[PDB]
Amino acid sequence: YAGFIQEFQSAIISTISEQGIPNGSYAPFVIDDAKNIYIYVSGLAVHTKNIEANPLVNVLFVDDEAKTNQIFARRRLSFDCTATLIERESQKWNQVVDQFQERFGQIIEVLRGLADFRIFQLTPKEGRFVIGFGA
Amino acid sequence: YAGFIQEFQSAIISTISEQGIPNGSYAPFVIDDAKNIYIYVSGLAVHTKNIEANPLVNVLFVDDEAKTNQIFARRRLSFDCTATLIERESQKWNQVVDQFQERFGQIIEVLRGLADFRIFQLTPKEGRFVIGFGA
Repeated sequence: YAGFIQEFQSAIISTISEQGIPNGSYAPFVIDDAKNIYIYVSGLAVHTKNIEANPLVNVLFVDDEAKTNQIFARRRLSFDCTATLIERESQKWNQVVDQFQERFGQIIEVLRGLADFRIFQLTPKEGRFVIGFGA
Repeated sequence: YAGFIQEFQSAIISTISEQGIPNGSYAPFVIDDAKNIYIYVSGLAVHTKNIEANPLVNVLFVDDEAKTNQIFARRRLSFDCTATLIERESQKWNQVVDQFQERFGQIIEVLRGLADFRIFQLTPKEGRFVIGFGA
């Protein structure tokens, strides 16, 4: 399944607002040498405001529909995670953003310079991988 | 919305458990003539148990990664919804499951006959469509 994660540029992230309203969105991600997952997200996003209020996040890697012949058997991996804010421009933050820039290119140069985008580490507690039919 | 939604077999659904734990998963869907949205889901699924406890669901339609040139601009549409259970084998239930069978084929024949899958109607209360860059 780490093979599976490598197929993706982004993760689906499910979060909860201060008022208890669930949200689904997506965020580009990287995984470091120690196999930690990080997302890079806008301060304007509902997902980010949710995470700032409630650190619980479900991370889902699900096959594109184009890859899926039987819709009830969509290959997918999901983790229950806890988010932690990595302090802007710490050495760790710059190392992580460097990995984003390596994956995603010039937009990361712009964002890291001009925008207050957040790096969140998503630490997983439990995962589940479904190939074929699974509820 | 309707043109974009027509491109999808399924929706990403984000829910919350009784204990406050978010989940992201997916479910095949239909939209009827009156433009209402429905999911057909297993009684075994975390998403189903969460909906049974907490009838709030975010519904996300997000372009496949394969179709996306710039990962920070994945075309997408999402709705904040409430869920209601459509009573099994009611006229409405049979009409909706017929639509499922028209979309998805023989697997629905099997499930409708043998499995205690639920039909939830998801009524949108707020929505947002993002093409290009948006948080």
